[PDB]
This record gives sequence, structure tokens and C-alpha cells, in this order.
Amino acid sequence: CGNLSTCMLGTLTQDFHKFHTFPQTNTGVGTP
Repeated sequence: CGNLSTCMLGTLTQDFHKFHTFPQTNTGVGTP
């Protein structure tokens, strides 16, 4: 990170990483 908008883009990329591998992912980011 380095500024707010970059942390929000990073959190969006983590959120996409979550939703890419799995649907229920909010309990297990790389897990079924």
C-alpha cells in the first residue's frame, strides 16, 4: 500500500482473489 485508494484497490484485489477461487470464501479465502 501507500495511500487510501491503493489500499482500497488492494482490498478489491483480495476480494476478487477470494471470489475467484471459491463462493463461500469469506470464511476461508483459499478453502472450500
